[PDB]
Amino acid sequence: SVGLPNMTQGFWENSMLTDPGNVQKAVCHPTAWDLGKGDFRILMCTKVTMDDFLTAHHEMGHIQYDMAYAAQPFLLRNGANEGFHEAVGEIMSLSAATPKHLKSIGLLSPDFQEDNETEINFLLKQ
Amino acid sequence: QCVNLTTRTQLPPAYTNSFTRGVYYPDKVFRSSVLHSTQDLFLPFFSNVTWFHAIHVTKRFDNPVLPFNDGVYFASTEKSNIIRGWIFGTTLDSKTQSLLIVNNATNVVIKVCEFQFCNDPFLGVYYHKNNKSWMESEFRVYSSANNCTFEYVSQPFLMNFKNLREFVFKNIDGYFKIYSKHTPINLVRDLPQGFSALEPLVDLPIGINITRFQTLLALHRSYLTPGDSSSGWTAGAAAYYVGYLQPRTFLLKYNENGTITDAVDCALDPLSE
Amino acid sequence: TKCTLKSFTVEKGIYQTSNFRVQPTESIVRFPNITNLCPFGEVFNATRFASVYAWNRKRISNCVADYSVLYNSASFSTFKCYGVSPTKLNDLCFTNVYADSFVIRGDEVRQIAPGQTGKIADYNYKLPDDFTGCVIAWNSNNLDSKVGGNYNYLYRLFRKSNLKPFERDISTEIYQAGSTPCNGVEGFNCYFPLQSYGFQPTNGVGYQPYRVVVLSFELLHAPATVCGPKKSTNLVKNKCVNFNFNGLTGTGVLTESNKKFLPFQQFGRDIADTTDAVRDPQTLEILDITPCSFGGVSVITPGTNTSNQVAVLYQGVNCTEVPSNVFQTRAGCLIGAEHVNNSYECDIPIGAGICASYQTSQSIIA
Ligand SMILES: *[C@@H]1O[C@H](CO)[C@@H](O[C@@H]2O[C@H](CO)[C@@H](O)[C@H](O)[C@H]2NC(C)=O)[C@H](O)[C@H]1NC(C)=O
Ligand SMILES: *[C@@H]1O[C@H](CO)[C@@H](O[C@@H]2O[C@H](CO)[C@@H](O)[C@H](O)[C@H]2NC(C)=O)[C@H](O)[C@H]1NC(C)=O
Ligand SMILES: *[C@@H]1O[C@H](CO)[C@@H](O[C@@H]2O[C@H](CO)[C@@H](O)[C@H](O)[C@H]2NC(C)=O)[C@H](O)[C@H]1NC(C)=O
Ligand SMILES: *[C@@H]1O[C@H](CO)[C@@H](O)[C@H](O)[C@H]1NC(C)=O
Ligand SMILES: *[C@@H]1O[C@H](CO)[C@@H](O)[C@H](O)[C@H]1NC(C)=O
Ligand SMILES: *[C@@H]1O[C@H](CO)[C@@H](O)[C@H](O)[C@H]1NC(C)=O
Ligand SMILES: *[C@@H]1O[C@H](CO)[C@@H](O)[C@H](O)[C@H]1NC(C)=O
Ligand SMILES: *[C@@H]1O[C@H](CO)[C@@H](O)[C@H](O)[C@H]1NC(C)=O
Ligand SMILES: *[C@@H]1O[C@H](CO)[C@@H](O)[C@H](O)[C@H]1NC(C)=O
Ligand SMILES: *[C@@H]1O[C@H](CO)[C@@H](O)[C@H](O)[C@H]1NC(C)=O
Ligand SMILES: *[C@@H]1O[C@H](CO)[C@@H](O)[C@H](O)[C@H]1NC(C)=O
Repeated sequence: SVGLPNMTQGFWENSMLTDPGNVQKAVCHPTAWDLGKGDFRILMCTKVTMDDFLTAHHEMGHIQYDMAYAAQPFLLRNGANEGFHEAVGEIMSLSAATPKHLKSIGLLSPDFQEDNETEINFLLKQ
Repeated sequence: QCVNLTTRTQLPPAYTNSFTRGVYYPDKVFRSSVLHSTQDLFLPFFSNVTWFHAIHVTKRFDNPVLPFNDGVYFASTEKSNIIRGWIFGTTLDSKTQSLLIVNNATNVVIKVCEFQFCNDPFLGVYYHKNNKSWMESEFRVYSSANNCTFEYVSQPFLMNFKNLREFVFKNIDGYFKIYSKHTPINLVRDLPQGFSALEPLVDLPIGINITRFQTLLALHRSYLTPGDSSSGWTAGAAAYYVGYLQPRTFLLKYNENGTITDAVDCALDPLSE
Repeated sequence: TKCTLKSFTVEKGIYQTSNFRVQPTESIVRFPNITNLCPFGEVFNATRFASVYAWNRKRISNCVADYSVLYNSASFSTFKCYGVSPTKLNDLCFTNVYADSFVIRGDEVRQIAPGQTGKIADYNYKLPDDFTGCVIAWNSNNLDSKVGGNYNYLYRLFRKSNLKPFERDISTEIYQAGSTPCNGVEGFNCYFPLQSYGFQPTNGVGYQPYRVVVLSFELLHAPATVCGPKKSTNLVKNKCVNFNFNGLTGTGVLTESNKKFLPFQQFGRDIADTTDAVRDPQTLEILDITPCSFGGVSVITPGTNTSNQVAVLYQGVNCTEVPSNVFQTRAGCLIGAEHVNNSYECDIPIGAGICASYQTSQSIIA
């Protein structure tokens, strides 16, 4: 809806969106892996948590940023500096943290107050 | 792969008085008992047709490279199927394309490639007394094959003069029509006197120019002749004729069933006119 | 009659006004059977293909190509054509078609087009600007990809010169960019021309192997031996219908014949060069062609000053084929006259011994 293209057919069949548990050892650390040949996949044990929601948004933003310059040579398929590659992923999480977005998606109920106390608390937490 | 036939005496060519032969259906249109007149390339009646005889007593084996002006009339006065096929082209080398119609007693192979034929191409068979049957010996028509245009392979089979097979070849509008009529004969004369309407067999569009042709005969290399890489070959009793076509006007007499029974060349005598 | 004679009054007698004729129906068309279309069992459905530089050049000239089975198929991704309409492919003919077959990367399929350039379009396979044909490319990542990455395909990456349209070369000389001479190995300015490709099943769009084929159409002075399928509709007899058999067209009623044609004679004719018999290229049966009925319409009418009732005569037309009694005569069908047995003196000559008159509650009698 923002304007980013869709995902590939290999992103939804190779990513591990479910923690296997004690059946096999697997590190649960969110990292946006870029294989370089169109194989984009996220490695994260995403669960039912708002923090996990924001982390998944950050990982998807990183994947979109990596796919943005996919039509470039190997020496160019990388961020300009060491700060933009993470800022492009963090701005999506900072924008998605608004309560109006969660209310429009379906998480937050329509009946919700808009007092300034919650805004001040969120600003202080940030 | 080319083998030049040695030990051959040169004899002057001969001729014969061809009878009312070389009549074929010009088109595929049925007609009733009514007569018809057409101006297609036909064979003039009572014309000089070159006689090529090849027997062994000095031995004689004549198969030169004859030109192709407007069409040829080929006849097969055989008794053991000595004639194997024909060759058509303009250079007989890798320069241009050439038509090669060869039948190795198993398949009627017709290919249109840029063959580079030899000077004296032929086919050879072998006779084994232990097997009590004949068999092929070698196939040295050409050496290699370049890019082709058309190829065809018939269904597999096995194989005095008591057989006659006529042929008429033409080349107009790229198409190469072939007429044939296999009729049985029983006589000792050179060319029988009679009438036969040749029917169209194939119309393969070679799409290439044809200015010369050559007949491919068979040879024998049994134990009667000394074995040699170039000599020691013999040929049975066989002969073929070559008649050139000319633009004339005939009067075809169609039968009530559609078979041409009689015809008259309106160029020989005033009665025909 | 008043309009043909250019007079408001018509005298007693028989006059010819128009000419009756029968119209055809549905325009039956016939053609021989359609068997052994083309040996497409080794190009569009093959198992093992070659590299981009080892593309095959199989000739398609002696078989009837059917482009409807590929245009209407959903198993292909791109079916673009250039210089020819994709719908009329089965209607026209050709002379020789070159069947290409080579596997290329997903993102490199766009460069395979007339008038385009690129690294692969100029060093491996180039199309001319005047190319007249169609491009076909489908996904093949499900069978061409293997575990561990596919490296069985190679391609040319650098060379001193480009490739001409419809050119194939297997030369593998080393490229030399700088002035330093190369002895046979790589180095500073020496490189190898061939490079192994990579195809993995986990790759996304743009890197998957897409089997793209090129169909070039050429029409030179050679006879057209390759065409497309035709209609070959159904036939019917005992009706006036314009027909179109293999090589000719006509109009007339067909019927079951009894003649015995020759195995090679297809058409039939007779004196004065009139087509009267054609064979069915599917049933191998002979049909007698008969021209549909036609005749000059004659209007028998008395004097206008006497009466206005008129009679119609269809000369040579049977009464069963005309569409107030109806009486059939040897001269044709007569409509509007009552047949009587009394023999009077001939007043208006009709033909074949029959005459008309205006006698007694009052009409015209034949
Ligand atoms: C059969 O005879 C022909 C005719 O002489 C030979 O063809 C010649 O081959 C030589 C090769 O040295 C050429 O220099 C000549 O120009 C050729 N002549 C012609 C007319 O083509 C052929 O080599 C002979 N074949 C064998 C096996 O002896
Ligand atoms: C030649 O290609 C055709 C493609 O049109 C193949 O036809 C397909 O065959 C498979 C299995 O045989 C079917 O599942 C498809 O539905 C067919 N496609 C059609 C009918 O459009 C055909 O099998 C190929 N021939 C060979 C020998 O491989
Ligand atoms: C051409 O027309 C049709 C097209 O399939 C076929 O006609 C068959 O002919 C055979 C022999 O004459 C009959 O036994 C069949 O009943 C006919 N119909 C079918 C559906 O097979 C056949 O292919 C051709 N007809 C010929 C050669 O007569
Ligand atoms: C045929 O050739 C012979 C010589 O072989 C000659 O005497 C005769 O006149 C020729 N006939 C014709 C019609 O040319
Ligand atoms: C005749 O030649 C054809 C083509 O080379 C071949 O397929 C066939 O086996 C041959 N027949 C024989 C040698 O009897
Ligand atoms: C002739 O017989 C021999 C002995 O078995 C055999 O090897 C050879 O092939 C036969 N030749 C034929 C059948 O042409
Ligand atoms: C075959 O190769 C020759 C070689 O020059 C070429 O001229 C010709 O166009 C090619 N194709 C045909 C059908 O002869
Ligand atoms: C045959 O020769 C004529 C005369 O020059 C030429 O126009 C024609 O192109 C030739 N045929 C072929 C197939 O080249
Ligand atoms: C022609 O056909 C008829 C009828 O089938 C037959 O009797 C006759 O023998 C055939 N041949 C000739 C020459 O009439
Ligand atoms: C008209 O058709 C009928 C019906 O078959 C027939 O009996 C009659 O002879 C035909 N008359 C003419 C003149 O054709
Ligand atoms: C004319 O004569 C025929 C033959 O007997 C008869 O059927 C018909 O009824 C007669 N018509 C009149 C009007 O008498």
